[PDB]
Amino acid sequence: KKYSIGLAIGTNSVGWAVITDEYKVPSKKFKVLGNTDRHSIKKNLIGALLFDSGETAEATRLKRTARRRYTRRKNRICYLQEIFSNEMAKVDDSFFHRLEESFLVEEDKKHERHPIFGNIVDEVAYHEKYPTIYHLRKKLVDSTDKADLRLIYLALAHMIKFRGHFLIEGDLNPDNSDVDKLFIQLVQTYNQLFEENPINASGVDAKAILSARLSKSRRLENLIAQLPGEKKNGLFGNLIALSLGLTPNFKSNFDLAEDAKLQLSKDTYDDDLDNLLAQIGDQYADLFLAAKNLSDAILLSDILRVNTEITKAPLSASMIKRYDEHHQDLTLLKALVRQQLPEKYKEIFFDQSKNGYAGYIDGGASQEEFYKFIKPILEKMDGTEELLVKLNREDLLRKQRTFDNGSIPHQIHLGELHAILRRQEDFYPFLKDNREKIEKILTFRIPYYVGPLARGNSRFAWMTRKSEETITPWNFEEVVDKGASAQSFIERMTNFDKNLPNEKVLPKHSLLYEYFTVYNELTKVKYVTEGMRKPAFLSGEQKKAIVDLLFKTNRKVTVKQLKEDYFKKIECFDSVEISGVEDRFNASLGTYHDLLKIIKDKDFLDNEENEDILEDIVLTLTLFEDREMIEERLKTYAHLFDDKVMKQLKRRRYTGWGRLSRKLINGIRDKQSGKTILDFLKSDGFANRNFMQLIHDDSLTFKEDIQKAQVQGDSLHEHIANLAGSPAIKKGILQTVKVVDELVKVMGRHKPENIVIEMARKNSRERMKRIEEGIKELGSQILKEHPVENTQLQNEKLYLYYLQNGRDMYVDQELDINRLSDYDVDAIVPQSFLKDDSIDNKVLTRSDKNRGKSDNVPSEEVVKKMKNYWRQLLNAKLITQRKFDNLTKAERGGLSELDKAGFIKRQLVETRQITKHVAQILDSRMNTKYDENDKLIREVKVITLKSKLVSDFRKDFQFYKVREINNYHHAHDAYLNAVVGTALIKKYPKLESEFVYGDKATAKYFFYSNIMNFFKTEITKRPLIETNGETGEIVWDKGRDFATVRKVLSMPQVNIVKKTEVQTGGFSKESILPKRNSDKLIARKKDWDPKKYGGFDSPTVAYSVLVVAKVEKGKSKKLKSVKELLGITIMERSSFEKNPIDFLEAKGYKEVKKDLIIKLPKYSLFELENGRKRMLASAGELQKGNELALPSKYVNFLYLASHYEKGSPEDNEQKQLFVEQHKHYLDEIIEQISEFSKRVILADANLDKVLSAYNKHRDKPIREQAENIIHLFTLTNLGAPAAFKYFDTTIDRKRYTSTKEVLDATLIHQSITGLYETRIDLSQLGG
RNA sequence: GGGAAUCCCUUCUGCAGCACCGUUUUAGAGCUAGAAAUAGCAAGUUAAAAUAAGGCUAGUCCGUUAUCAACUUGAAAAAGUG
DNA sequence: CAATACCTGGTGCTGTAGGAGGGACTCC
DNA sequence: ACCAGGTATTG
Ligand SMILES: [K+]
Ligand SMILES: [K+]
Ligand SMILES: [K+]
Ligand SMILES: [K+]
Ligand SMILES: [K+]
Ligand SMILES: [K+]
Ligand SMILES: [K+]
Ligand SMILES: [K+]
Ligand SMILES: [K+]
Ligand SMILES: [K+]
Ligand SMILES: [K+]
Ligand SMILES: [K+]
Ligand SMILES: [K+]
Ligand SMILES: [Mg+2]
Ligand SMILES: [Mg+2]
Repeated sequence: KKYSIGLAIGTNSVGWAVITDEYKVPSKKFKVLGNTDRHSIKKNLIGALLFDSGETAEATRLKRTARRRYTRRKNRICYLQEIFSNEMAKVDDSFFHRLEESFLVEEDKKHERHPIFGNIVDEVAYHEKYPTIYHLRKKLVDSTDKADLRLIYLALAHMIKFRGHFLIEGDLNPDNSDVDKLFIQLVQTYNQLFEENPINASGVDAKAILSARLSKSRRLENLIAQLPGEKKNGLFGNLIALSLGLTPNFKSNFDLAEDAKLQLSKDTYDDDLDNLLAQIGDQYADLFLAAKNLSDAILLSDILRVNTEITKAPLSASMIKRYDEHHQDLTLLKALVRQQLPEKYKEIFFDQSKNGYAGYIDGGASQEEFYKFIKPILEKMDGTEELLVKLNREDLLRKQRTFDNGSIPHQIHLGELHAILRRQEDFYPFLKDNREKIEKILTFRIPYYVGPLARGNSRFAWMTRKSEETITPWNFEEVVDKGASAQSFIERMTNFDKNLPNEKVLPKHSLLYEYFTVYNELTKVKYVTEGMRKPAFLSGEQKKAIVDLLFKTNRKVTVKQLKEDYFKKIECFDSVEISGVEDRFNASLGTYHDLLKIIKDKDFLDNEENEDILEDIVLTLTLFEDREMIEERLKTYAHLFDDKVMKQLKRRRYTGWGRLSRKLINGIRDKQSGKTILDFLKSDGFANRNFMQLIHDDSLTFKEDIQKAQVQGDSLHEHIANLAGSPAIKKGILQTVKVVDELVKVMGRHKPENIVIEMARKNSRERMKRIEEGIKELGSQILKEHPVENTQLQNEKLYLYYLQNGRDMYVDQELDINRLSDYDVDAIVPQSFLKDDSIDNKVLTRSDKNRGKSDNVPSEEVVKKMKNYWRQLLNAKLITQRKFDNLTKAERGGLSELDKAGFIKRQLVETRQITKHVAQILDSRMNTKYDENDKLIREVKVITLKSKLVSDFRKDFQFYKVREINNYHHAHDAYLNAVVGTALIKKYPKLESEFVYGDKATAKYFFYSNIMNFFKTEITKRPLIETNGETGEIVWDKGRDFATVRKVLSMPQVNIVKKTEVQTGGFSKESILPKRNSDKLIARKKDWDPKKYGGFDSPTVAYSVLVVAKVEKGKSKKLKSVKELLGITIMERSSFEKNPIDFLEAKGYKEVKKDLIIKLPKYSLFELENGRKRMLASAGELQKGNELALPSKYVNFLYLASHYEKGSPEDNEQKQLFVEQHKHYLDEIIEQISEFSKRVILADANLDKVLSAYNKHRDKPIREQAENIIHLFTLTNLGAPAAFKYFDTTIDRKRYTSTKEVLDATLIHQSITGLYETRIDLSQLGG
């Protein structure tokens, strides 16, 4: 018995089919287990497994790290209280106890209900004096009086609990605070550098202009408008824009060639400045430095909006300013509404449901919603002008704890904390002794390279300790081995050398590694001149001279430099032809030039004796990112360099690692030559072997040593998990393997001939970030003129409009937003060649005509017109490098014939790595024996197809698919994959190279474009029967095999199986609901009675459990027999599984039939009467469990009538005539749907509404009626009910809110294919 | 066909370290006329604590990913069954 | 019990290795 | 937004 397997691997489905020699699908009698009167069943060997999407680990990780941070914040507060313990016990022996129980109701409080002072008078007095904590913070910073220890604790604890971010290294307030002073010093530096062209900055209020609550460009324009002979794009204007955070281009200021685009926010600025300082000189370093200082001052003025000379707590002072202006404006606004619009005062200030002030303070109205609600009210009244100004500044009636407080750096809270400590250590000795301890509590962070401070019970931890003792913020440097931990952080993530698996890979920017790369590329260069008979390699001396003259004097070596600065200067060649390199060398000695600029000792870099040292330095610069640790490591070489050079070395850092180890590059030596790999790269006679040739040459010992150096096997699941790909497709892959195992077991452990596999093919925030970055880097204002919300960017044309800066991409013209529907979206490379519909291959233009010819890439004229605009869009990252290269390919010859042939080959031949991994897995599982030559015996051919093959097959032979009808199309795709792949390799066996796993352009283009014509009877004529040319074996009978495919697709019995899964994840909805009298509320803590404290509800059921027992009834507690479904929640699952009987008895059940406990996961299948099926959605809800096997004729009619996806106009007219001749299929389809719904769905109201809706639109165009009949199948689809629209009529979902019936129905346990069943009559349970 | 180093992009998987809000109960004396229901007015911006219940291994650790038909063994892991 | 209608934790930042899609270039 | 299961209100 010979057979093949077809597979369709998706993210939510694995379709499977078994075919025979004649492309038929077998059917078998399968034994049925259980307690029913059915002993066996007929099954077709075709089906599809369905499953919920596999989830990434991201949400779990975010929750885990948030858990850690909550624990550590609690620990900070605990450290502070431990410091305060004894003296607070002297002052108030229950203060911390009152703080701990602040959440409890007075009933459950063991102490007085007023936390700070324990009596109502003192508490009310405190609140009257300090309405916000920031009042107390400012007072404890400024005052000289001894203060109550409890208020000191409250201030310090508030600073420590909410300490602020750590984006800024070093200390703050370094006299970079005043904006006036830094603006004036910038003017000083500018006038020093440009004596002849000075700026009169007198009378310019730099403070108010630069610190204003406005956009960067607006403040730039404001400051420039106060400078007459100055424009915003001049040098001083560019410096001010740099200080404001924009992206100025200093090219035009200095008449440069290199585009000196500078942004202080980017990571490259430090080099971007230095690079710029190369051309203009070092005299301008002070200018850009003053600009950087001014930028710091403006950033601080964003947060501190108060004069810093009246208080040492400007942050708390700014919060108090918020409070005071809120109070004044609230009084004024209340008076306004009292006098003018009194009929609205109650709604504004009493209705929490409304987004007024009441809903803003007491309800759920945010600052934005409150502004939106009150802006028209302020506009409607008189005297609200300053209020509307404050509102449009987003600075009206502000709270202190707000979303934007994320700006506040931790150093400001630290300054306030340090000031309070300095004030109050004069009166409390323990504050003086523990000042730095508290400061350290605030400042200390666990470094990212250290990880969790575990002690052997964390699978995530890598930290190593110097000494075995409890880690605290104060003993961290002594207990934690930061060096070993930071090294393990990297070395656990980095690959070893694959050639030498025990050797660590070199740093990417290692000098030796770059030498290796440069020589490896330079060895394959060839050159010709006039007198030369044949192109020649570069000799060792030639390569060394090129390295010394060009690679060690320029960061990049171009081909022009090679021709002129070497072949002309040294070899005296006026003309030379170069091969092996184009435009410029890819490899370069970048680290060499970095270190040459830093240390300024070329002889030091060139001396081989220092090699090791330099390597180690680069290692330190690559392995570590903490500047203190880098300094500590470089300290061993302090004697070799000046302190200035040592500082500059500290600041330089590298990221990334190579692919080869030092021992491979320059360690192992060929036995006879005694030469390393790099030695051969530098000089190898006239053979000039590169790395690949060197390690594969049988006349050298490199290959032998590599084989010798090679060295536990993964499980199937482990191997699949370690694949690179989405976890969803990995779930699909493992399910595919299990399906194949079961199918082989079905066929009596006989392995198939072939296995044909095909693998299927927030974000608006990403788009808005893309466009913001591109426009601000571009310097455009299209966002000013056209505000847009991230959701709108999901329209393709508008997103393209913004990525193109509102311009045509083929014509140097502006485009109109309001006319986007009149424009075109065009593919850069035509979709007839590259089926690419991403934004990467798409372009918004006024007319696609202006592209040029439609058979190729945009013409040369358009490229010459628009290359500059495209390069600007590329530098703004609004288009990618690939998009730019495809747009500009016409200047490089456009599309060659080889390119089109390759595009069609790509359309047909699968090349994704993950599909190859699936093929390898199946192949290594199926083929395990070796022959006489010890070569693998490939009994099973693993073929991989792309979806376009079977899609075109369906569209060419009218085997159409409609995904909304049911789930049968996955199984049908698997069947068609099996058939098409088997026939394709039977017809052309040589194609086994391309399609089977294991080891002229016009001609190939023609061949691949017409590879599937042997199925056709006439082309653009061919025999009916199609055979193999050499074997003479028949591969396709066009008179009988298409009928076989049609009959297979018409079979109504298809094994659709929904994978039953225990639910995991969160216990319930995260919302912390207010108190409520309901047993649904769940306590957030053991003693927090939800009736008093609120809590959660809506828990997730891990799985239900069938319980057959007795429950007490009535006041008499009489035992009554019951059979019911109990949903074990995810939170209850461990307790239930530890002891099921005790768990159930705690719920109330008595005399539980232990052996009759059935574990029912989600989607458990039950059959009732008339084949009606239900799936377990929960313990108290059901899902639809049946498939609607709509006959093939109705499916094809619906495909054709709805214009689902053309062909010849004669064929189009024939299909149209078929539709119009079979219009009665509409009523027939509605009849099929109605019979199915009355038998199985059981939604009387929805079915009647649907019948009325269909009878209402019977005069509608056939296209529309068919398109909405497509929607109608949501009523009948398998799974959870959902709402659907028939035209404008909306049908809400009918839900099955009871599970009582399945307790007496037939439970069906299905194998992974559903061919093996166990049926349990549940009516025989309970009595 | 498969594979490797380098260059330019683009993207995704795993991990660690942090910040800001939100919510929840309590605290921040509401007043006056009424017996009351209620009416009129005042007021509001802040804090504490929790942020998966919790666990033992007690760490400044772990607690939401992956994996799961039934049945027979078997504590499990596992093998087997049509 | 049925029809119905609501509801559903969110944002921002730093560091890091690896695989893999597209295009070059040299090779096994 | 999604889905789609939990929940209270209504009857
Ligand atoms: K009490
Ligand atoms: K001006
Ligand atoms: K609010
Ligand atoms: K490693
Ligand atoms: K190049
Ligand atoms: K580094
Ligand atoms: K020195
Ligand atoms: K799971
Ligand atoms: K899930
Ligand atoms: K209150
Ligand atoms: K199953
Ligand atoms: K990442
Ligand atoms: K990457
Ligand atoms: Mg906790
Ligand atoms: Mg808060």
